[PDB]
Amino acid sequence: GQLRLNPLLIQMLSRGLHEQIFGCGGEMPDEAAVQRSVEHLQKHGLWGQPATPLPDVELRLPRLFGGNLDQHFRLLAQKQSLPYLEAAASLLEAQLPPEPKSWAWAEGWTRYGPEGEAEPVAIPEERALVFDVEVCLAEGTCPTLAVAISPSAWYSWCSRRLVEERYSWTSQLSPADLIPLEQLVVGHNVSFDRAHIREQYLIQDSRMRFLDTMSMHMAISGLSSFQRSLWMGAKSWDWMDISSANNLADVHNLYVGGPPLEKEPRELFVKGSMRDIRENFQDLMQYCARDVWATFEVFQQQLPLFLERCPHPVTLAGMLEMGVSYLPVNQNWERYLTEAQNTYEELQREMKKSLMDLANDACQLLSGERYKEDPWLWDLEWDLQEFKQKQEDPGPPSEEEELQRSVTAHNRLQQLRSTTDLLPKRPQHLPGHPGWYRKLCPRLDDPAWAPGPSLLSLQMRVTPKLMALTWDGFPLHYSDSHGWGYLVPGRRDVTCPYRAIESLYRKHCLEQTYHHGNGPYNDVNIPGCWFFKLPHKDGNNYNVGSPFAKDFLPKMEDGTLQAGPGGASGPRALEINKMISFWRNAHKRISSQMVVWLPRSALPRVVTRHPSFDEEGHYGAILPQVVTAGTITRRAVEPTWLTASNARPDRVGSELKAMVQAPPGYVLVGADVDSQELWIAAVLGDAHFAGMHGCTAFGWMTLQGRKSRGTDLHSKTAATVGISREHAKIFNYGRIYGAGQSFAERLLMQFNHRLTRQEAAEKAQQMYAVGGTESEMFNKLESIAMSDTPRTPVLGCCISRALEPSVVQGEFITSRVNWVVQSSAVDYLHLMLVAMKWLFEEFAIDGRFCISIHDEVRYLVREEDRYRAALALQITNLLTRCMFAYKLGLNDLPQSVAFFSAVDIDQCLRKEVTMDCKTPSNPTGMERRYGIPQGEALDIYQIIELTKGSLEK
Amino acid sequence: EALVDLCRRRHFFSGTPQQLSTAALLSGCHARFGPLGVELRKNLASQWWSSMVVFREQVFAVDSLHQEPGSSQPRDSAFRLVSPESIREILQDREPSKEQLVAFLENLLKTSGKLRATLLHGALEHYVNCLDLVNRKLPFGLAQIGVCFHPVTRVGEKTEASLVWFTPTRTSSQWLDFWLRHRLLWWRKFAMSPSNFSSADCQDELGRKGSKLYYSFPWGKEPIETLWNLGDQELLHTYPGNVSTIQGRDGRKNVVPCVLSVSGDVDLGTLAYLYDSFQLQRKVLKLHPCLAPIKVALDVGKGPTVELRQVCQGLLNELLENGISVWPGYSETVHSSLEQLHSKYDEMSVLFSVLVTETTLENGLIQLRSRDTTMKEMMHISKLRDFLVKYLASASN
Amino acid sequence: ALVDLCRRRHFFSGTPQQLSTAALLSGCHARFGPLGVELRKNLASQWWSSMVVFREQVFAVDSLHQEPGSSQPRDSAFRLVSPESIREILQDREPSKEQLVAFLENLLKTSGKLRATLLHGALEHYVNCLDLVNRKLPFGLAQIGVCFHPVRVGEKTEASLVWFTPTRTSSQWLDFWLRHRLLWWRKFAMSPSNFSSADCQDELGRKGSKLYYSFPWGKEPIETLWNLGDQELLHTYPGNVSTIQGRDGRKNVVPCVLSVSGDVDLGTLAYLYDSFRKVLKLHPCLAPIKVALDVGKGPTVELRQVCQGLLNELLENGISVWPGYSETVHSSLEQLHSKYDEMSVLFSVLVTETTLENGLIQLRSRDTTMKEMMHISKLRDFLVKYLASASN
DNA sequence: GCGGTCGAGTCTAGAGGAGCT
DNA sequence: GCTCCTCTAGACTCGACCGC
Ligand SMILES: Nc1ccn([C@H]2C[C@H](O)[C@@H](COP(=O)(O)OP(=O)(O)OP(=O)(O)O)O2)c(=O)n1
Ligand SMILES: [Ca+2]
Ligand SMILES: [Ca+2]
Repeated sequence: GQLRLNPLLIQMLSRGLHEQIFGCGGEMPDEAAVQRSVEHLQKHGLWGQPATPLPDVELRLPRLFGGNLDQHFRLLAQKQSLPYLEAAASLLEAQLPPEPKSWAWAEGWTRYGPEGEAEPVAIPEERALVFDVEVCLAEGTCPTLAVAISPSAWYSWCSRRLVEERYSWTSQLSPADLIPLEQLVVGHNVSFDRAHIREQYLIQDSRMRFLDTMSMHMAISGLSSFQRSLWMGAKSWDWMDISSANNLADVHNLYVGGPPLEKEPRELFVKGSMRDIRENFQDLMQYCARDVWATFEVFQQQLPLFLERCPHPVTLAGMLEMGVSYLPVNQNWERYLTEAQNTYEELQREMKKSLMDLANDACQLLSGERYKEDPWLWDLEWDLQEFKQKQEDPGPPSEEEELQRSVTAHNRLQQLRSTTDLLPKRPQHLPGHPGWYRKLCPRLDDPAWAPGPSLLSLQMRVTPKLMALTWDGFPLHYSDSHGWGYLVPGRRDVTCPYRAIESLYRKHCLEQTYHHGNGPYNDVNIPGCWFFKLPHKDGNNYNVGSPFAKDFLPKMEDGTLQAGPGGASGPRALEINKMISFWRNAHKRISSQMVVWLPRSALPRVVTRHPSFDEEGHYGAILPQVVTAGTITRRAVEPTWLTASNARPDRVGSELKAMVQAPPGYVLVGADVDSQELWIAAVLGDAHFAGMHGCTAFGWMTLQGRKSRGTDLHSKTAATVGISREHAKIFNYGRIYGAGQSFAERLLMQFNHRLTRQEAAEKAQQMYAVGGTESEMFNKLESIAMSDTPRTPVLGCCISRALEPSVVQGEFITSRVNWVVQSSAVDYLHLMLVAMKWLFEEFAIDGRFCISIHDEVRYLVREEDRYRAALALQITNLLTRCMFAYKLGLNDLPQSVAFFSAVDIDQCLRKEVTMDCKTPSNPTGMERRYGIPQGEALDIYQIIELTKGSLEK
Repeated sequence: EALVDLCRRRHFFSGTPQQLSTAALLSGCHARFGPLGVELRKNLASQWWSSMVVFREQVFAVDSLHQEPGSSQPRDSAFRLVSPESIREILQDREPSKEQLVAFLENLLKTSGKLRATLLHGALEHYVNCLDLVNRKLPFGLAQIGVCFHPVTRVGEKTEASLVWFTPTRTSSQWLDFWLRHRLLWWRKFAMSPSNFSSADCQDELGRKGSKLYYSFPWGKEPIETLWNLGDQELLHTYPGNVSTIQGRDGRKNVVPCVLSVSGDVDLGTLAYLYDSFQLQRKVLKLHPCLAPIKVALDVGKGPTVELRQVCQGLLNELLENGISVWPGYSETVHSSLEQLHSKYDEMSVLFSVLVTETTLENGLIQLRSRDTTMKEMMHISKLRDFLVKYLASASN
Repeated sequence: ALVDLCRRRHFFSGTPQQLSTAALLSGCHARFGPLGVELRKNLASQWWSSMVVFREQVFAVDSLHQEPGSSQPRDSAFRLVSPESIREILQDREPSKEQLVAFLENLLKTSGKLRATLLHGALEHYVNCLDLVNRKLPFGLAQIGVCFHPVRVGEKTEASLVWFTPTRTSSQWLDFWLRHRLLWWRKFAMSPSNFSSADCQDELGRKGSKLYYSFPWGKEPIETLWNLGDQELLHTYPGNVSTIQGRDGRKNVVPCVLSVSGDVDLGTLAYLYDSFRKVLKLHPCLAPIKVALDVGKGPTVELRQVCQGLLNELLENGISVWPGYSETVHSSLEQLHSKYDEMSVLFSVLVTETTLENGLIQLRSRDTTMKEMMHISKLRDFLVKYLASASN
């Protein structure tokens, strides 16, 4: 048969695939290791449990070059990284004449040979270059000038906008309005410079790859967040001499030293305008040349060191493949932006109207001095300034009578007009209204006067009082010595109406000294109440200044920060604030994405000849400015795209990922790894304990747990102590990353404020103590972290020089234990990219890498090759899992993690094909007003049937 | 207290309690508005007219008859117009036969005019005139506010504000979406609770796409406005013959325009706005200042009454000349306490209350009370009109 | 011909067969174009203001177009019959001669009826409005609506005021209303002598007055006044009397009813005839188009932004403006002036290169036919002043 | 001669980033 | 574990024109 098992009864890979990947023969498991694993599982009650076997999979994999799987990947990476490493070595060995004396001014690229002789060229016509792009921010996103160096001669380029004296150009950009350019393009933060290249926006892929000196610096001598903070503050500390920030000046000082670079105080591109840039063209070109030469020196001093710390070519090939991200967009992106902005403005107006209504209704408490009994508006200024001073039906009137009555009424009205002199020349500002209401209303003399309390806003200290916000049934209160907070009634020691607080809390408790929190704070001395501060993220010492901050949205969604009385417009304002938080915090980034629309001529023949194609539509591409190694863990960082945000039914603009739509004739093929980091930790523990999958309790639970049934790690952790899944997921991921007991205690206190510090400490200790489920996995992480040169256990990538124990002694261990897992994940991504590119090139599959968000991989594959692409994704996943097992000493692979659960084939980048992505900005849905049918999610069995079990067409 | 009772007492609704039920109000078979309700509906219609015609390019007024030519449609329920004289003649002049009476009844369904159910047909008949007015250019539109009759037996009357938008099919969808968004914004502009105005897409029996606005009444949602994306079939049916006269210039080409039908219900809209105003505390109707039937209320106390009434009459004449609705509460013979008068003005959605006391004859100061804040501000008479005009202008824009 | 000139300018609509005097006076077809509709709306607004806003104890009334309907034979108003009933009669049980007779009788006996006058509409709201005014007589009810009269059904838009008064003061109020209506009709006419009044007597001997406009074919009644007494109020309210008694000082009395009804369609036709090189000198408060915006000599974008702003300016102020700059056809200046004269445009605005240079816009007055320069900032104030002046 | 609003000055909390323009 | 920055916003404070 095709079924293989394990001494722990875990289904292993099928014979057909096992003989192709791991070969034949194998090795008999050791009796002692199996006995120890059985005893360990029996002690935790994880032995003998039933497990339904999965259907066997048989497939003819492509010829694996070399002996083992490792040699196959090495050959693939060396073949992929040969033409770029050749150009890199040519740059290293290149000799370059000094900078030209006077730069040219004509449009297009200019070649500067010996003695600074100018010569125009359409394109550099060179294999390798070092790039640096300057763009006039005021004018737009179009690049202004660019200076590049070549082993042959210097080059420079200036846009037509800078040279030509033409008037303002069109807003929409075109590939013809970009810098023209196998090829290698090097630079510092080259992701930015990549977006200004003409050939980088074509749907068809050109053989161009980018090496970012910032990513290599982070891979060689990167700095953590705490390390970055310490380095910035200063400029045990022996690591500061070997590390630097991502700035080009700091990198140049660290790697080459010498005269440090000085940033130009003129800042013509950042702050100035086109005229200033034109005036100081020579100085700007000199600064750009200085930056280019510094980048060249940094690359020369980094490339041999990077190749020595990362000898496996798979890492380099993956870093080259992470920098070619291509997000296709269409005319729907502009719609999305306009709808989101309009919805945000409408909801802001509605919230402002609700606040004004609350303020207007609050004034009625003045009558009878009822404001003294209001729990919120008792302490405000309710003074009022006095004003200042310096029969039977008669018949119808006749014409003369009505005329004389009208004229005498007019004259009597006009007589009182002479009393203007008796009025003060400086009129009072709403004396009848109370004191606090006068501030919220503009004066009648103001040219921008609006009716009612038009100056009221969320950020003021009266909005929480007007909304009657309560924290766990306690009205909010602002103390100047302690910021915000809340009052807890029941104490027995204008006067605050503590009886009103007691009545409100009784109502809240019945309808839904006895409280723990930030502290009673008896210094405030509010009669009949105590003053507990609102829990701030920074700590108890800090004081909150606004209960509407972004750190209170989870606290108000839980039903703790609720709007009390005035429920008509009260909770509506809070709901609106919750709805528009994402757009408020990220509208600047989303609306500033550099969108370039391709002409119909540049589009491939497949797109134009498709039934779904529209002649009036515009298809563009957004190139993410992803730093391929933005952290010490070498994971790509991008605030806008590389995030965990997903479309929500109560968030404005949350469907931005759904707007990345494949062009006609192409489809987006994607796949998400199921618990990548958890599986990596589990397999590390298994290889450390007994050399077989499932020997550790953590690995056995990972392989056998299922979210649906309720055996997964997150669900069990949530059920152990009663927390939400997402909170339990955060807890478990932090624990795997290496978070101590203090992190667990603070997370427990933050998620549930009712937990005291002692109870949180006890619960954290119980959870960490579980001789435990993950002990061997951790012992392995500590061993790897504490080694002389901590290297990845798969590709052998060395850790940052700023984290080596030779320069940090016994410090920075929590960083290294997380670095091990995250760098293993990054190596997994690299292997995935290398294998996918090899499969695409070998079997002639038309597609390109789209994006890699977290643990997801997206490919813009032609539609006709969508199933072939899915089969390729399954094969690459199998190969990567087998390589990971092989590098750890395990020549086998469990069947449960061998293949993807679902390889998505969709027209957009939604998280799941079944989701419709309804949001206050797009309430109808993606299919309703855009034309996006639901995609297809296929398992390996479904893919095999539709591909005949082969990759050839 | 129920809102309907408050409206009836303050003359926003009219009728017996049998006519104040939800079904009676929704049917429209009876006059359901008092003078304050009539003024509120007039203000709403004026706002709609301004927004949809005055501030919009190439939208023109059209007038249509209440009667339409008779039709032999299979299931038309529109009521027929029959001359009683002809019936009396037939029945008491020559004593016809049973077949003659059958034929006469058949003729009542073949030549008798029918009351219009929608304003769409009226605008289509004036399509050629508006084409000539705009030199056959596109896109133009026709707007009309009128009474449409709907079967309920009884006949129900509802006031409809209809915009018929002619545009080429290439821009039909974008125009439909823009009109839907504009109508939603217009309905939510005067709403104290804009979240109660909804929108949903609907399809007819013939498969045409369109939207339909809703308002969340306490009993449930009701369709207050409907949008339909009608093809060229309506124009072809209304003009059976040469197509040259139907084609409109879409720039450099002649295209038969695609008809968009935007139909609102201003009676149900006024009911919705009266429900939105009441909170559902001081009983107060928080109607928008652009919709409040009465904006200024005058009063007189602690005489001499002759001089105070003369001054109040002068102020009333000054306010009326500027387009401000004023309620002359000083002329009322029966006097009530200021508390009851303030409650009455608040329940009548009166924006401001002006009290002219005997001290006004000396310095010209008057007591101004606002509905929103219930606060009294001492203001000089010469500055009242300018303040009211500025307040109304700011509340409009 | 005035009729052709109004038809070509969108004041009058309809086929040439519907442009006859009988067709125009019958009201069987929509006789007004968009400019005619705007002029009629302006006239209705003037009537409403002068009779309600500037009047004491006059209130709005909204009434149905259908009446409960009754057997009374003299009635000639068209009836309302459900077609479904007739279809059921003719395509089902197939009744006989007697049953058809009974069905026809039931149509006249119990069915709806189209209104012929707005008098009955206000009488149904008499109690509610009496309670509104605390039963203080006198008070009136005004309404502008369409009434149906047999000629085919003719539609006429009638502005009617029902003035409730004690019996003793009926004649004085009737004479006051007559003189007020005559002054209002003569106010907007360049030839007030064409409007006239003549006493008339009803069939039941009730005294009244009528207002006539001297059309080129003869005199037509544009407004009619009656002294109806308490007959109509008692007819509409049988039974108890204490519920229809107003207050006349200390004593209570059933108020007399005065019917002030005018035809605003015939009034619009009369004013169009009075307004008549072909020039229509409509009253400034009645003119549908007051401001005409024009460009000249280029450039296009800047001048259109100029004229565009001058237009939002005059629309926010409340002044109707004809956007003559957006026209693709580049007609001659004299042709534009003649067309604006025909369309009764109050003032024409010309925007040229000098406007971009200095800011002056040439203003042409229809009445004097003279061209004058004026700054942009002073155009709105001048227009508002001119409109205020005319209105008084 | 003196106090009433008004205009900066400052102090502080939140927010975005720790790159390239 | 937990620095820095530049920034916007809000509110308290105090000197100061100016009108009574
Ligand atoms: N609390 C978490 C959760 C996830 N991740 C990271 C690791 C994953 O590779 C990636 C995607 O994880 P998801 O949360 O999307 O999915 P999980 O892997 O957690 O699986 P599940 O959601 O079923 O628990 O994000 C993390 O750092 N911390
Ligand atoms: Ca750069
Ligand atoms: Ca996943």
